[PDB]
Amino acid sequence: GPQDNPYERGPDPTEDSIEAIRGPFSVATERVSSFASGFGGGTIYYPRETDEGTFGAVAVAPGFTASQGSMSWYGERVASQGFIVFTIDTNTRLDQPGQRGRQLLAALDYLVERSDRKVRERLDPNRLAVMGHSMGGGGSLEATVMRPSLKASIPLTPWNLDKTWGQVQVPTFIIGAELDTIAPVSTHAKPFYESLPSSLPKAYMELDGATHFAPNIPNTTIAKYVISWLKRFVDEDTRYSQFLCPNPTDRAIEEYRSTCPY
Ligand SMILES: [Ca+2]
Ligand SMILES: [Zn+2]
Ligand SMILES: [Zn+2]
Ligand SMILES: [Zn+2]
Ligand SMILES: [Zn+2]
Ligand SMILES: [Zn+2]
Ligand SMILES: [Zn+2]
Ligand SMILES: [Zn+2]
Repeated sequence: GPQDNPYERGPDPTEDSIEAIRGPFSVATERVSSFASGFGGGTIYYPRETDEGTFGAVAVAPGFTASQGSMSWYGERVASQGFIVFTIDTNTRLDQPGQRGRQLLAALDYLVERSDRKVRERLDPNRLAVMGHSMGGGGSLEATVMRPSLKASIPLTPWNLDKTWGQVQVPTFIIGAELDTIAPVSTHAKPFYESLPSSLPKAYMELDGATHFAPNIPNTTIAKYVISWLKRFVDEDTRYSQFLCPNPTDRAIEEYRSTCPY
């Protein structure tokens, strides 16, 4: 409960509450121009209620050739659980993973320093996270090397030719798609997971039969554990450890790996 952690938001969770398409907070939006420095604009989703305190934030990058619309459903789904969610566009649709990581950080720096005051008054600027799809997921890994003070990283069906992530010390949850032919889990997602420190709080979830664009379509299996990961590590909320440890056994999951307990 709140006596043990000033960052806990929302009622005590259940499997139903993390599977729900909306959490307990209502959500408002705010668009950001592509002339924002260091990235290509995007959309900020944020909780409306301020009665429980300020919130952490996650920047969300799209993949190669893609734009923020490929990631829009995370906005209200995750922000309603008590997060500021920033779906961003890249400088160009052909930007590479390192560039996407710089742009995730530029977008977080926008929230902390330049965002509308309705957003800033609800933001804990010290509790920030990254998430992204395909090359944006490669950028998620990149961003945590660039900024080790981030609190969580969620690479979704990630793409990156750089396979070695032993320097990463931000808790990282990689989601792979079993049938991914664009970023095969055997050469992208799983080598990334295996190269993260064995001492790091980390997880890998492989979605049975799923393809590369599974993260661009509302997916309860993705959503429930993205929410649980962000709760546990951006809010330090150990009420969500119950869903992450022991490993999820959802029928939709082909394989799950972790450094549980955490
Ligand atoms: Ca710009
Ligand atoms: Zn508590
Ligand atoms: Zn309330
Ligand atoms: Zn909406
Ligand atoms: Zn790179
Ligand atoms: Zn590297
Ligand atoms: Zn597999
Ligand atoms: Zn399968």
